[PDB]
Amino acid sequence: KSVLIAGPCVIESLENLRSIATKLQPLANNERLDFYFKASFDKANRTSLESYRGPGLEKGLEMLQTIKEEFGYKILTDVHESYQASVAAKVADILQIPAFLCRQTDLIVEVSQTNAIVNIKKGQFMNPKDMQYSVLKALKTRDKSIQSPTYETALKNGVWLCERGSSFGYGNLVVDMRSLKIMREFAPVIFDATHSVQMPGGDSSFAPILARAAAAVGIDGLFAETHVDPKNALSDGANMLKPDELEQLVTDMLKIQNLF
Amino acid sequence: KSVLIAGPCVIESLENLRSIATKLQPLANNERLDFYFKASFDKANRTSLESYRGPGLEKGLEMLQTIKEEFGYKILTDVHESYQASVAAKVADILQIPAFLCRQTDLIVEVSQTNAIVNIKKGQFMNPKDMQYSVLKALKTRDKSIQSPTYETALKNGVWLCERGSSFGYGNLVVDMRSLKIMREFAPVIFDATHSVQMPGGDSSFAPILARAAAAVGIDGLFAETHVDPKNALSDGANMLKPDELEQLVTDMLKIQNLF
Repeated sequence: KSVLIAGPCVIESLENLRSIATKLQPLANNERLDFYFKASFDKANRTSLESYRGPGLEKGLEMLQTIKEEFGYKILTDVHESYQASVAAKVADILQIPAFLCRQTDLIVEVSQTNAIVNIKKGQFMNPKDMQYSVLKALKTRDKSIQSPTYETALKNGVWLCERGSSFGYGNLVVDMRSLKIMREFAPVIFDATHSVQMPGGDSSFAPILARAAAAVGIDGLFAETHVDPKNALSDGANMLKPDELEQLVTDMLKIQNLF
Repeated sequence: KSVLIAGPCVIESLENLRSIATKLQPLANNERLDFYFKASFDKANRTSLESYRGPGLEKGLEMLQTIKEEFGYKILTDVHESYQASVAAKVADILQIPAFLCRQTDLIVEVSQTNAIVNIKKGQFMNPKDMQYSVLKALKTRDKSIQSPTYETALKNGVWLCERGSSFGYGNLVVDMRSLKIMREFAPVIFDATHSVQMPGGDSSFAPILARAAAAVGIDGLFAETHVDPKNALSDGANMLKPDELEQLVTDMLKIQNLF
């Protein structure tokens, strides 16, 4: 199975979560996919003090648990701070470490101490080669005998890497497709199609093109933020896909992967 | 008065702290400087699980306080979590936000609620124009009537920006000297001479030259990691200046600043 992680940027309300969960039911039911439903309980990095932050740890977790029970979905959420991981892991099947915390050893350790799959997002500032050290920190936490991070050992112990592009001047990200190959020597690689676009004069219309490229290089899965009505989303409305758009991207991924 | 922040990367021992504090005394007594002694109580992005981490918040702050009492030095320390801000500001005159956390709202808020000067390091992934939003979060916490960050308002309310370079391909930082000018419209600017040098060849030799360039452009201060014996430093050794090397550098920057 190829992994598909999909859902809204942030938890906006239980009824929006149900609405997107419903629209994702077809992808969730697809035999070729290992599906996880995603939603952040807090947006720590917003541009303004007034910006919507999410329901927070306790309330957001209750809502995601509701989705898990009503739709039967496995759950992914991100953690930003100490003492969140153990609480979140009771609900979340995957715990994601955000790109800017990708070298934060205490957080890597804390998450790897839970039963969750660890998804480590590559910082836009990182050499892909250097992500091996983040993987090894997680692997040593689960199995102290491990000395070298490799794909099979990382797969076995539930430690994955996620590509979201690299800084390219100011306010531009580029996806170095070579990074998918380099990183996959260390761990299963998920491609983040929605946060890897940013261009001066950002534009989600590139997300499908990058996803197709990525699938052709070789990836273990796809991460894409999706929302039933992006123009009325509370965060990242410009980059998020509608469910129909996501379905096209996934269809193309599967057709490419079925060649190789 | 130009600001000088200097000290070891991490607190190694009380004896090491006193040794470096002693050696910095000529600089601390320089009439032309507003001097702050720096040391980190934890290193969170260390490459290895076994790598030295520091004494931790409680013991770290005790040690910094001993230096303040024994040498009469103002103190800078970095915080990584919101709960640290309150207690650290009882000892530290400046609280620095790490570069990788420069967009973290809750952290910026909690630090700005203290009486400390706030020094916000610019992430190597940021457009310098976008640092105005971090400054504004800090300023609105100190004075809700502020709508836009400017140098004078930031100076008045103890909010500064710190340049540490920008990512330039893999494993390389470049200092865009234009960023010093751009950021100084929003807040006073400190140049970090020692964290902004990295070069993909296999270095501290460039710290002096970048510091002179920054002084010529126009800065409010210098930040530099310094250690009595770099090759025996717990972190890292290759980056830090010896006290004598720092003294020559500060001498050149003051000479340059006196021209303009």
